[PDB]
Amino acid sequence: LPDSVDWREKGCVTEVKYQGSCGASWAFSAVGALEAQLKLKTGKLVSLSAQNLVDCSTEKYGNKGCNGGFMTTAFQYIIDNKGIDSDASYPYKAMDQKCQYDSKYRAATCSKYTELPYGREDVLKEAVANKGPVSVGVDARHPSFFLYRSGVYYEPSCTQNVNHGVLVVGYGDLNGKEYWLVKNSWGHNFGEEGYIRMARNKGNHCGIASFPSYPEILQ
Ligand SMILES: Cn1c(=O)n(C2CCN(CCCn3nc(-c4ccc(C(F)(F)F)cc4)c4c3CCN(C(=O)c3cnc[nH]3)C4)CC2)c2ccccc21
Repeated sequence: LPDSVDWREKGCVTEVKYQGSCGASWAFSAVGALEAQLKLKTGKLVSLSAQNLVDCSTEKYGNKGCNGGFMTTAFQYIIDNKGIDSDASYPYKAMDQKCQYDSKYRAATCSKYTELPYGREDVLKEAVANKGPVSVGVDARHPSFFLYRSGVYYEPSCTQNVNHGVLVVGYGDLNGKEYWLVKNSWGHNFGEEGYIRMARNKGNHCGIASFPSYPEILQ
């Protein structure tokens, strides 16, 4: 297994997004993970629609749009819906709306998804190295998280009760500190150009490896 990866370097990560007041971090984590698989499969990097997930992957998938939801069930919707629209065709509005999915603008598809075992940072590392970026949840309910600007994030009072969806797009070590490279959905002004490096191999720090999952686009 490699010592560092960074999927941005293989043009598999889209630009950082800005969720704003709507609690759709889950949807941004989901589309992030699938964007990468679409690139690998097709060579084309296209931002997929979070608003589509918010509007259409709803109570039938255990989701509540701007009030929260899960990546796993988002991935199921895309399997069930037999498609997801492009961001360009179904733009993010940071509010709940009627479902406006149109298969004419389908930009990707999803065949299956996998969940990783809880708390297994060795397994998460393997998946990130061998499969692509991985959707995870983190415990982001801490002032130090919102105020993070750079370096390797470590919060002594972090828990493994995750509440905020993000994308693991790499890992590495910086000056002795092992980290995971995490794309967030708070725009470019957050952290390191929209990214946060987070403590790795520090006992499932902030629950980063509590609920990982990733999609696959077959055939
Ligand atoms: C109607 N209907 C549902 O309801 N389902 C459920 C939706 C998700 N469930 C829970 C998954 C586990 N699970 N997933 C998160 C989770 C994942 C990601 C995020 C975020 F998006 F923010 F990233 C937030 C929470 C948390 C947990 C358990 C407790 N949690 C912890 O963090 C924790 C565990 N040990 C210490 N702490 C939160 C299982 C089924 C349905 C599934 C199919 C069809 C219809 C369905």
